[PDB]
Formats: sequence, C-alpha cells, structure tokens
Amino acid sequence: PGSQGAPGLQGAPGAPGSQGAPGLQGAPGAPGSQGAPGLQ
Amino acid sequence: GSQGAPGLQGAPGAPGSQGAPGLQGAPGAPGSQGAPGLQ
Amino acid sequence: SQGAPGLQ
Amino acid sequence: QGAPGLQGAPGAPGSQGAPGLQGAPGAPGSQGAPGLQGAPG
Amino acid sequence: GAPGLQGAPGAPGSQGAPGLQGAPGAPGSQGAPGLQGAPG
Amino acid sequence: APGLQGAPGAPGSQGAPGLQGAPGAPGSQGAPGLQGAPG
Repeated sequence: PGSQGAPGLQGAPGAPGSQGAPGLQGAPGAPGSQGAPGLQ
Repeated sequence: GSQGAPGLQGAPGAPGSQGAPGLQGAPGAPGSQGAPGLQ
Repeated sequence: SQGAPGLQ
Repeated sequence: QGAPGLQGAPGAPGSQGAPGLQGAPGAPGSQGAPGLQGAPG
Repeated sequence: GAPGLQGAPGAPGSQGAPGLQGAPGAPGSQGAPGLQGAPG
Repeated sequence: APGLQGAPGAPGSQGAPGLQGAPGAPGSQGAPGLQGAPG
C-alpha cells in the first residue's frame, strides 16, 4: 500500500549532467603581427 | 503489493544544465609589428 | 514491502 | 496503476547537441606584405 | 493487473549525452609573410 | 506483475554532446612582396 514502485523517482541524475568545468575559449584572441617597426 | 518509492531522484538536476561558458576572452590584440615603420 | 525499502 | 512504474514514456535517445565551439579558425591566407624600398640609394 | 512493466525504459537511445555532434570546421588562415627584405 | 526495469516510466531522455568545432588555421593574409618598390 505504501507507494507503488517509484520508477527512479522519474530520474536520479541531479547535478551530474550539469556544468562540468570552465572553458579555455576557442583561442584567447591571437595578437596581430607585432615585432619590428623598422625605420630610421 | 505496495512497492514503495525507493527511486533515486535528481534527474531534473541534469536537464542538459550546461555551464561551460559560451563566449569570453574571444578577441586578442598585439599586432603592430612595424606599423611604426617611421622612415 | 509496504511503504519503502528503508531509503528515500 | 496495475503496473507500477510500467513501460512509461520512451525516449532517451539523446538530442544531438550542437558540436562544441569551432576549432582554431583563421581567415585562410598568408599575411604577406610587400617589402620596403628596394634599390638602397 | 501487471504490477511493474517498463523492464526496458521506453526508448533510450543513450539515456544520456549521446556522441558529440559534428564539430564546426574552423577556417584555416595562414601565417604573416609580411614585409620582406627589399634589395631592389 | 512485471518488473519496473529500464528507467523512470521508460527511459530518461537526453542530448548528445557536441564535438568541439573542428579547428582551422588561424593566421593573417597579405601580399608578401619582397619590396614595395626599389629605392
């Protein structure tokens, strides 16, 4: 009589199945072509 | 006969709840190689 | 097996 | 019900979530630049 | 009548996070063959 | 009276992750002339 077999209480996985870890970005924007401003 | 409700719960805690960032730090900068070619 | 298996 | 739990609602195929962000992209081409004054003087 | 059922859960293709989808193809730029030596 | 096997009322659906976009080749474009003009 006490509850008719809750099927996985509709689902177990809580926080598991959420954000896992911060990203590192496609690439921290690659600096342009720097170097020598040859002159003088 | 009964069967209770032992079931583990929490599935809603993982409803595709992605947290991995979408966009941040994308662009860069340093690119003036010789733009100051200055004669 | 009446109300639950000693764990929710 | 006369089938606790019971077959229930099918479906755990897994939506084909969008592929992660692009790989290392780049405007296809070589950043060429013509040189400088040629004949020195 | 038939206490139970769902022995196989409905239709779980994976029940979680199937294989990752086709990663976008990042464009391929090339190096910076910028200013070159100017013998002239 | 069958079993309640499988998953909560049948399976818990989900979403296939996405493969991190295929790389490319970062860089820059230009005309790599050896000299703009002889002096």
